[PDB]
Amino acid sequence: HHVVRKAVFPVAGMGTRFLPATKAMPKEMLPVVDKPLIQYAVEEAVAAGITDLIFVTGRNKRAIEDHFDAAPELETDLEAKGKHELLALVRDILPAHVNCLYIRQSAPLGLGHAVLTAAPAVGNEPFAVLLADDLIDADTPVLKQLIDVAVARQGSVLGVQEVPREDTRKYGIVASQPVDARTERVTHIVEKPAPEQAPTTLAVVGRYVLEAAIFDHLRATIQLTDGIAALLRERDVYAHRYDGKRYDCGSKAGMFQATVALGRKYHGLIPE
Amino acid sequence: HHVVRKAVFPVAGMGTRFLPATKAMPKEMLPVVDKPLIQYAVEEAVAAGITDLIFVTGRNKRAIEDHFDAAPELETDLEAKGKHELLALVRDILPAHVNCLYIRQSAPLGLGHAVLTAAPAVGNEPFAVLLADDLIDADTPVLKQLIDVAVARQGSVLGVQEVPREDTRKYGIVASQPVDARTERVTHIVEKPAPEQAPTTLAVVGRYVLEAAIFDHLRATIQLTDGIAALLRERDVYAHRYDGKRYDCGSKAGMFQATVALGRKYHGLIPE
Ligand SMILES: O=c1ccn([C@@H]2O[C@H](COP(=O)(O)OP(=O)(O)OP(=O)(O)O)[C@@H](O)[C@H]2O)c(=O)[nH]1
Ligand SMILES: O=c1ccn([C@@H]2O[C@H](COP(=O)(O)OP(=O)(O)OP(=O)(O)O)[C@@H](O)[C@H]2O)c(=O)[nH]1
Ligand SMILES: [Mg+2]
Ligand SMILES: [Mg+2]
Ligand SMILES: [Mg+2]
Ligand SMILES: [Mg+2]
Repeated sequence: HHVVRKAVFPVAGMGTRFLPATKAMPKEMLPVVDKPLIQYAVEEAVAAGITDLIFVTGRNKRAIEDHFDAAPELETDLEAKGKHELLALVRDILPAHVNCLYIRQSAPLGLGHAVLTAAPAVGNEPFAVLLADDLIDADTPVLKQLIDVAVARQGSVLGVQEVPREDTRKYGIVASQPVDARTERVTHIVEKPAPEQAPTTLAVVGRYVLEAAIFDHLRATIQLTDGIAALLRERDVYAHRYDGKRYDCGSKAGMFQATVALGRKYHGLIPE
Repeated sequence: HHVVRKAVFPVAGMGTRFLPATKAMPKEMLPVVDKPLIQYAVEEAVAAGITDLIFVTGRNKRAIEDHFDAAPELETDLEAKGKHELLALVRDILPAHVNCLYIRQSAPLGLGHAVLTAAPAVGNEPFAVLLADDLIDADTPVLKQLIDVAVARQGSVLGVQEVPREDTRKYGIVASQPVDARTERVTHIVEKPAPEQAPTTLAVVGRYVLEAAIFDHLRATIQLTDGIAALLRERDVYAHRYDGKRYDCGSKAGMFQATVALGRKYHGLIPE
């Protein structure tokens, strides 16, 4: 009985691909229009049934915690001016059945180290990992799509998307074999292959459902990719081509396209 | 001998027109592409000859201070990975002839109270005021244009822009008389007039050069507009229609247009 109720948000990194905006502000707090990247990722997890949110964070990232906590002085200001609609955007941003906890990563030693850092809070359960700089706009939350596959197949699941072959140098690419239309069994993961040498055009994105067996593989490993490759030998790992549109907001170019696209879709904002 | 060397940046406000992005992050830190609003405003002041930067700030706004201070852990990370170009975006963001100081505003009691809060650091000098949510893209820094007028005429100067008459309800509008092509003498300021009743279509923007005489008028006043109206009786106040394009980034709509426009101009980013 596979139950995924915990989601890990690695948010301890330095955000260097987005300077100077991120000199003194977490990349995860940068807004797509009027909402931080981390809020979209959290809402997706909650919408997929996650109840326990685990942030692996750092000294200079208090804004992330403060964003999901009460802000009493602001809530007092809004009540005082009678702006009760705004009060609802701020108060109880998370529903009452969800809880958050935070863990300091010693140093920014990698995504793999960040995942390993969450092990005491996760225990032996399977768990989700979401990278907030991958903003996904989907009719059905992408993490829900991935969890459903992981439960049905009793294995780990990597969210993948089709990319142009000429761009494979930018991603981790799975070598995999189809099992059904959207789901493939992973046999290898290759970091940043040449286009002509890429085994598939399926790039790993920042959405994972992982069995707790991953933790031991990361202690011998610092790269989550290498941990996953080790796991492949013991346990089943699948890739799932999810339905949705990803924007890579780790850099200004994808952030900009997300701003334009969700600007139009959700806000009625159109380039003048 | 009129010398404007000090600029005041009111940055203590709650940013409520941009929630939830600003729940736990200052509005002034929100980026236009890859740079915070406050950095554009500061760069404009420095480019106009300002040497003394005065921030009127609040408890939850440490990111602003941290942005203009050294970030040693980040500078160590960038040197360690040999990324010396990025090191230049972060280290000495301000030239060596400029200095910053910070003053806590007791509570967010208004722009007029914020200006008055800076009085001990300003002394009897004329001084600039810039509101970072007014992002101005100009060939010649707008504050320089305003200072030049203030020195030449030995009076205070309000930056104004022509707005559509149907939008006058959104702004403070000067009643004024032309003295030369871009410069007018102010006789009244009317807050948010009906279009058919607006005295002109010249709206005050977030750029001021003010004589120290303003401070006494704000102690009897909490609205900078009312302080300026009092000053008009004693001293000369001019409005200057500056050359430049303003974006009102206090809200998502103008921020979005700034993102599109400066995205294209400075970053090569074009809506897909
Ligand atoms: O040591 C680390 C490294 C990375 N991460 C987290 O892994 C995710 C994916 O890592 P990214 O490479 O997308 O983000 P980054 O902040 O490390 O970016 P750069 O400086 O390299 O430009 C991000 O959400 C990051 O916060 C950690 O939590 N800890
Ligand atoms: O008490 C105050 C009020 C305003 N200000 C500063 O005055 C400038 C113009 O004030 P704005 O109205 O543009 O900003 P705000 O943050 O007050 O916004 P809302 O909550 O009303 O949406 C902003 O730069 C603000 O920081 C202060 O410094 N202190
Ligand atoms: Mg990284
Ligand atoms: Mg990334
Ligand atoms: Mg205000
Ligand atoms: Mg404003």
